[PDB]
Amino acid sequence: HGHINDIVINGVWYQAYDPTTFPYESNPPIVVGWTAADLDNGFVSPDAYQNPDIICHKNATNAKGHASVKAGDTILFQWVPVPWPHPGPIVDYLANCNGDCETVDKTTLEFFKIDGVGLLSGGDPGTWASDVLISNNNTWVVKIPDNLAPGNYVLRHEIIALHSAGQANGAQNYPQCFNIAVSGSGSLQPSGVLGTDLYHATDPGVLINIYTSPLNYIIPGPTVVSGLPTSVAQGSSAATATASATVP
Ligand SMILES: *[C@@H]1O[C@H](CO)[C@@H](O)[C@H](O)[C@H]1NC(C)=O
Ligand SMILES: *[C@@H]1O[C@H](CO)[C@@H](O)[C@H](O)[C@H]1NC(C)=O
Ligand SMILES: *[C@H]1O[C@H](CO)[C@@H](O)[C@H](O)[C@@H]1O
Ligand SMILES: *[C@H]1O[C@H](CO)[C@@H](O)[C@H](O)[C@@H]1O
Ligand SMILES: *[C@H]1O[C@H](CO)[C@@H](O)[C@H](O)[C@@H]1O
Ligand SMILES: *[C@H]1O[C@H](CO)[C@@H](O)[C@H](O)[C@@H]1O
Ligand SMILES: *[C@H]1O[C@H](CO)[C@@H](O)[C@H](O)[C@@H]1O
Ligand SMILES: *[C@H]1O[C@H](CO)[C@@H](O)[C@H](O)[C@@H]1O
Ligand SMILES: *[C@H]1O[C@H](CO)[C@@H](O)[C@H](O)[C@@H]1O
Ligand SMILES: *[C@H]1O[C@H](CO)[C@@H](O)[C@H](O)[C@@H]1O
Ligand SMILES: *[C@H]1O[C@H](CO)[C@@H](O)[C@H](O)[C@@H]1O
Ligand SMILES: *[C@H]1O[C@H](CO)[C@@H](O)[C@H](O)[C@@H]1O
Ligand SMILES: *[C@H]1O[C@H](CO)[C@@H](O)[C@H](O)[C@@H]1O
Ligand SMILES: *[C@H]1O[C@H](CO)[C@@H](O)[C@H](O)[C@@H]1O
Ligand SMILES: *[C@H]1O[C@H](CO)[C@@H](O)[C@H](O)[C@@H]1O
Ligand SMILES: *[C@H]1O[C@H](CO)[C@@H](O)[C@H](O)[C@@H]1O
Ligand SMILES: *[C@H]1O[C@H](CO)[C@@H](O)[C@H](O)[C@@H]1O
Ligand SMILES: [Cu+2]
Repeated sequence: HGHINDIVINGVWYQAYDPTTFPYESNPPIVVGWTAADLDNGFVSPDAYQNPDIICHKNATNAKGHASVKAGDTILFQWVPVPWPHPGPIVDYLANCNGDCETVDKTTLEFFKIDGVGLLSGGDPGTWASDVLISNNNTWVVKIPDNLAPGNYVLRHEIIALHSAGQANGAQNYPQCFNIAVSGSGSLQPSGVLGTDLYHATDPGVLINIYTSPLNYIIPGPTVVSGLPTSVAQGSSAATATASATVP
């Protein structure tokens, strides 16, 4: 259980959507994170993998502004509370909004995977991407590909928790969506997968007992786009300035 508090893009801090705070406010701010109904810091289960909730979390509605970034920039995700409690993989996707992300229909977004880390070593439980996130003060770093075509994209970051995944419907997915506007020199525009086609309840990395050794792990979802590292070097860094979500 947790949620993202902020993202830091080359040192520039943005307030994320806070489902533990904003729903209680009269007039919550416009932010780069989508509005969602994870007030309990909870998850989407496999029985909702074919439901709109898996796209950007429960009942999600579009963030009403965006963060402008350059292709090649790195984005740090800050999860709270510290520490994240569960073992599992971490993945990141982009989907072109084909227009403003503030008004895109989320059910049309076709996600391509830009990073994904699973089981790093061992078993029962082993060391996972989540352990790296915990070590780095509850952060994960993704790089927007240097050659990504200019456009507006939803960035879908997700931790999957596997401590209860040995049973049907036991995996727990924690997607978090953000609006970005990307500038750059490249033309990369990878083939994506609809959110409700990403995962199935019987996938080998979804229905899995991690309390066994030796252990292997197939990260769910499509391949990381060719030519991208499956992760860039992890490590937390501080923000040096703050910005607000830019409205169209
Ligand atoms: C999501 O929306 C549905 C439809 O209105 C509602 O019944 C449900 O309570 C909402 N979920 C949460 C967690 O608020
Ligand atoms: C670790 O991250 C949490 C959540 O953002 C923050 O409250 C805390 O100050 C961070 N630790 C340091 C040393 O910055
Ligand atoms: C510090 O470094 C991290 C890792 O590159 C960035 O994500 C962050 O925005 C800041 O520049
Ligand atoms: C490009 O590749 C993706 C899978 O990675 C497909 O979902 C898409 O239809 C296209 O063939
Ligand atoms: C996944 O499921 C959704 C319905 O929840 C469809 O809109 C989508 O095309 C895909 O089949
Ligand atoms: C797990 O197995 C089911 C069939 O039992 C498939 O539909 C699913 O795509 C996954 O391969
Ligand atoms: C638990 O399951 C793993 C397979 O993931 C085996 O390698 C191990 O021997 C035990 O049966
Ligand atoms: C889990 O434990 C098994 C015991 O055989 C090891 O082989 C494996 O490398 C992992 O540590
Ligand atoms: C991941 O990589 C495979 C092979 O390059 C593609 O077919 C897929 O569409 C995704 O980019
Ligand atoms: C995947 O495909 C790309 C594009 O051809 C290569 O750059 C990469 O080395 C891998 O074969
Ligand atoms: C992403 O995945 C690849 C292939 O499993 C690793 O080699 C890389 O270090 C990262 O974990
Ligand atoms: C991306 O990050 C993962 C987790 O630290 C590493 O295992 C990988 O080699 C790459 O640096
Ligand atoms: C990651 O951790 C560092 C401290 O090591 C913080 O400065 C940063 O804000 C993030 O929480
Ligand atoms: C604060 O300073 C850092 C390091 O100079 C920058 O990365 C950031 O964009 C802001 O200017
Ligand atoms: C801008 O303000 C944010 C919070 O609004 C900080 O976290 C950041 O360090 C900078 O002072
Ligand atoms: C940019 O705009 C947002 C929304 O009004 C503020 O939360 C932020 O402090 C800055 O003024
Ligand atoms: C939204 O986009 C504007 C540029 O159009 C930036 O100035 C702002 O910091 C935010 O990223
Ligand atoms: Cu939890």
